Amino acid sequence: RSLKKGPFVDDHLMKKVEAAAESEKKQVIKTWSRRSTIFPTFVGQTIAVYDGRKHVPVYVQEDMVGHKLGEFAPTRTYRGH
Amino acid sequence: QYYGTGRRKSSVARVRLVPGDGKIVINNRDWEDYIPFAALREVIKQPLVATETLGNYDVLVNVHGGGYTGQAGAIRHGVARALLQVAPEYRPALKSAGLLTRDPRMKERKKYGLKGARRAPQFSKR
Amino acid sequence: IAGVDVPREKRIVISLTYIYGIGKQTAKEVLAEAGVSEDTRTRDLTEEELGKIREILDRIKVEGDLRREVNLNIKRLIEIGSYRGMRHRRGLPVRGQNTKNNARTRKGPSKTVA
Amino acid sequence: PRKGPVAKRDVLPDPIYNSKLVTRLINKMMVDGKRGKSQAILYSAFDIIAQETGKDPMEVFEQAMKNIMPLLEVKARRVGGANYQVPIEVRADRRSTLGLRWLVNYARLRGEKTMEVRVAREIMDAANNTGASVKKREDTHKMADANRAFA
Amino acid sequence: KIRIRLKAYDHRILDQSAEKIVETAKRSGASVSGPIPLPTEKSIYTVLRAVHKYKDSREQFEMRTHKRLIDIVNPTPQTVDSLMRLDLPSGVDIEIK
Amino acid sequence: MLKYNIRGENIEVTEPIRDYVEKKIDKLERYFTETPDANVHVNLKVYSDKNAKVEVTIPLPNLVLRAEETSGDLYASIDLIVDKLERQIRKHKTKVNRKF
Amino acid sequence: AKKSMIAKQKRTPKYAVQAYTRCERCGRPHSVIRKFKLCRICFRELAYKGQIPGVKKASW
RNA sequence: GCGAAGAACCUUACCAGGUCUUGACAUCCUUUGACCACUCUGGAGACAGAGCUUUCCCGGGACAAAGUGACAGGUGGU
RNA sequence: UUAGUUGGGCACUCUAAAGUGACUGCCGGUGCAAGCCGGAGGAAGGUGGGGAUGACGUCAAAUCAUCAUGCCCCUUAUGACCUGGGCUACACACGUGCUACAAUGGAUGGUACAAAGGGUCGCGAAGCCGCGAGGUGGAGCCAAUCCCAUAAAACCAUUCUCAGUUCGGAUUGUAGGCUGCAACUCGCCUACAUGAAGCCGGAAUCGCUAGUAAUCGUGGAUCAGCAUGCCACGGUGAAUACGU
Ligand SMILES: [Mg+2]
Ligand SMILES: [Mg+2]
Ligand SMILES: [Mg+2]
Ligand SMILES: [Mg+2]
Ligand SMILES: [Mg+2]
Ligand SMILES: [Mg+2]
Ligand SMILES: [Mg+2]
Ligand SMILES: [Mg+2]
Ligand SMILES: [Mg+2]
Ligand SMILES: [Mg+2]
Ligand SMILES: [Mg+2]
Ligand SMILES: [Mg+2]
Ligand SMILES: [Mg+2]
Ligand SMILES: [Mg+2]
Ligand SMILES: [Mg+2]
Ligand SMILES: [Mg+2]
Ligand SMILES: [Mg+2]
Ligand SMILES: [Mg+2]
Ligand SMILES: [Mg+2]
Ligand SMILES: [Mg+2]
Ligand SMILES: [Mg+2]
Ligand SMILES: [Mg+2]
Ligand SMILES: [Mg+2]
Ligand SMILES: [Mg+2]
Ligand SMILES: [Mg+2]
Ligand SMILES: [Mg+2]
Ligand SMILES: [Mg+2]
Ligand SMILES: [Mg+2]
Ligand SMILES: [Mg+2]
Ligand SMILES: [Mg+2]
Ligand SMILES: [Mg+2]
Ligand SMILES: [Mg+2]
Ligand SMILES: [Mg+2]
Ligand SMILES: [Mg+2]
Ligand SMILES: [Mg+2]
Ligand SMILES: [Mg+2]
Ligand SMILES: [Mg+2]
Ligand SMILES: [Mg+2]
Ligand SMILES: [Mg+2]
Ligand SMILES: [Mg+2]
Ligand SMILES: [Mg+2]
Ligand SMILES: [Zn+2]
Repeated sequence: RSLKKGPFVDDHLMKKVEAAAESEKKQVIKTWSRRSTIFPTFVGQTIAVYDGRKHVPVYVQEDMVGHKLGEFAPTRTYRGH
Repeated sequence: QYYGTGRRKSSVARVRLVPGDGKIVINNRDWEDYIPFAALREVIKQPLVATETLGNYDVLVNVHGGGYTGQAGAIRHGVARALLQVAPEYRPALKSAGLLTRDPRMKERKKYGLKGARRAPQFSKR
Repeated sequence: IAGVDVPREKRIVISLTYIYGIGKQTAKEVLAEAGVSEDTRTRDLTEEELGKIREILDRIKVEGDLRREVNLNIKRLIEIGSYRGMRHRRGLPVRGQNTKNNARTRKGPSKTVA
Repeated sequence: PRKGPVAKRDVLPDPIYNSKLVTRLINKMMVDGKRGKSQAILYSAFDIIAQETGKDPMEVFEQAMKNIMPLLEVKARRVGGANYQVPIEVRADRRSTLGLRWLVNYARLRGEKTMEVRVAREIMDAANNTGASVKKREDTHKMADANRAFA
Repeated sequence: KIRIRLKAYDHRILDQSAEKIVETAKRSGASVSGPIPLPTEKSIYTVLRAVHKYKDSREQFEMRTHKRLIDIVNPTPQTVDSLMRLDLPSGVDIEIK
Repeated sequence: MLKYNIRGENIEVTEPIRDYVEKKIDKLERYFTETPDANVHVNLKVYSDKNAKVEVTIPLPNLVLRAEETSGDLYASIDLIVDKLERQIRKHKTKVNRKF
Repeated sequence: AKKSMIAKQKRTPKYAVQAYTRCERCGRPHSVIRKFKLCRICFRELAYKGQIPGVKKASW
């Protein structure tokens, strides 16, 4: 939602990140929701994101907030011609 | 107060001739305002020029359709036909000058497979 | 003269747009707000007029630090490790357009044939 | 083309100046069907010509055209050799065609300011055998007279 | 005080019933205004001719609709029920006011 | 320089096939002082009875070379197609020289 | 996978934006007119037989 | 600028992971006969676990299920 | 009357049914006939202009993927479902197009003239808000009634002064709008800023015979949203054809 109605995050991922609020922090969150935007609540956690064939890990840092998860999980493999 | 009807392209003009001075009025507007450009004015006068009847009638016209040039031709045809309407004697001069024939030229249909009415797409031989 | 040199024979509305951060519309705003007419040659400007112009211009972003601000934006989005950052590294169209043909004002002139 | 000669399209004489060649000149400076632009840039030219010179504009136009229309012209064809540039007499109609074509193909390139002037001082130059179009006619005449045997 | 609109895909079938209405109306003493031919509406459908290839070859079909209009200004109940119980051939559309 | 567009229907284009086509068609450059830049086009098909068909098209500056040939083997079809192409070359050259 | 596709298309999808249209005689998904709910082939072959009212060949 | 008169998901026929087996789709036999819906929990979703009904309609029909079988099913090939 | 608005009239345009009208018909010459050239009358003269119409057959031309079918093949999978990706990759090469390279122009303000189409799970006006894309609102409309929709070139004024620029717009940074459960790979649009190549394009090559070429806009099918593509409509509107 790129309007002023509000941000967008899938509830089946928001539930996981806010239930991972404990100090344990040893629950790497696996997800397929590439389209979910990154909230400030995500800070600290570590999320594996599906990029088509595997779950690649991303570490949600401070300046990564606001973007979409799928940005950090490339889906094409390019090396050179 | 004698009628006449002129058509050209997609434009229709209803002309009517009254005896009088010669002031020219188009669609409740003056002939110098509605058609401003100087040389787009001699087209209407030619039917009144091929015979020396320049200041013998005032025209009242109601025109619609087409662009500024096309309705000039329509109103030309209309005023000529009205001139024949007033006097059944002026036919030889105008028919001689070819000022009665309606223009049978109309914009042409488009055609499928062609970029216009006759333009064909580019083709290569190298 | 006003942060950087400007042409002399051109009108000030056309001369102020030689600064990295001023264009056709914000120059009009500066000239209208200050009071000078947009049809006065800059060589005909009084000292008080240019004096008034200078701080109005310096309040809003200036040609100097805008370079570093936009460059640090690019550096932030390229150090994060995003798709746009990878494009900025490799030098390819950042906005989502095709690259089989017509990516030339980025990739440069048509390189040597393979 | 292949069946037989085809009738031309008569040009209705222009208003104001009441001539034939003036309308055919207006039709040549036309671009993209813009009649008004050509009309204005020709009437401005024939007015400033009177302002500068003091003569009737049409007289200057005629006495400048009479120097540009060529007579002989080289045609590459058979008869007298396989494309040996046989010089031939241009027909009566072809004269004004070439004259206007050369008058306009060079008034586009004089290059000082708006063409509304570039066409005027080319008519003045043609009025006394100078410029570029007159040079074109002289060059064509020289080349035609070079092949005085292939006729 | 009633207005009748008749529309159909064929003018030949249409106008027979269009007139049938005006005679069946004015025979029972009705002041009726004759049919007024409204503009027809024609639409074009261009479809590729081949099955797989050849976009340059097509075929075009059309569907055109004709319309009429009838007015009665001073009716009587006999005209009303005569028009209402009169039945038209299928192929026309009648919209009695 | 010659640019080859090679298409293979009901077959896969294999590197030795490409090299053979390249060299055989490149032997066509000897008929000109200046080597052209035209796009050579080649099509290869194989039927069910082991018969192979090869089609070749070359748009020269003022000449169009077309040649199709079917035979029991693909390589033989290539060789015969080269012979056909050089035949068109000689025909055109003799005609244009005669029309001097 | 053809006969399953028609069955899926007639079902109700998860969200409205996933709905789409196919021809009704044949199951062709591309180039289907919503006036007739027919493709461009079941329209040509079947307007010739005079089975679509009103529609005839155009010559204007 | 051809099938495509319009690929974010669907389209989609391709790939990765998770799943099903008379089946997503039809005739056909046994019986319950309305299954269906809908609410919540778990999961990325397909799907599982519960709760509410099932007034089927008028022995026939519409549909369903349960196992049940002959069978379907292929945008696979020329 | 805010004005075709209101009462009033179908006179004129207009819509669309039935007819007339063009047939070498007449005249002059020619030929012997078919016919040819010239003229008359006419809105139109020599199949008036344009469509639809595509013979026997050639290329084993194209489509088993629109549909149908012979034979073969897979049948706990070559059948079926779900989420995420891909068809949008990028050292390069070829084809079709759009926009420019400026003064017949750029920018600002004033103002006039169309044809053909679409609209009830639809078109959506006035009014207010916002620089702008747009938001709020709900008038009229199953439409010759209401809406999309006060066409743009053109015309009249002012300014710029031949520069890689007050030409050109790519590329990029920031902030927003709409549709959609969802806009990162992968949508369209807007505002500020940035400001690239490009100064009429080698060999070669394409289109067009009159309302045509050129140029400027408008509508529709597909469609929640997305066209410089496709199919239609009009406005201004030329040059040349000696000849095979
Ligand atoms: Mg055609
Ligand atoms: Mg053609
Ligand atoms: Mg600059
Ligand atoms: Mg700007
Ligand atoms: Mg794109
Ligand atoms: Mg390209
Ligand atoms: Mg095409
Ligand atoms: Mg068609
Ligand atoms: Mg094939
Ligand atoms: Mg050999
Ligand atoms: Mg099937
Ligand atoms: Mg679905
Ligand atoms: Mg859709
Ligand atoms: Mg579809
Ligand atoms: Mg899928
Ligand atoms: Mg349950
Ligand atoms: Mg239950
Ligand atoms: Mg079977
Ligand atoms: Mg009215
Ligand atoms: Mg005779
Ligand atoms: Mg005659
Ligand atoms: Mg004809
Ligand atoms: Mg026939
Ligand atoms: Mg072939
Ligand atoms: Mg099959
Ligand atoms: Mg298994
Ligand atoms: Mg594609
Ligand atoms: Mg600009
Ligand atoms: Mg303006
Ligand atoms: Mg209309
Ligand atoms: Mg609409
Ligand atoms: Mg629409
Ligand atoms: Mg309402
Ligand atoms: Mg619109
Ligand atoms: Mg100047
Ligand atoms: Mg984006
Ligand atoms: Mg340069
Ligand atoms: Mg320059
Ligand atoms: Mg022709
Ligand atoms: Mg002709
Ligand atoms: Mg749309
Ligand atoms: Zn179909």
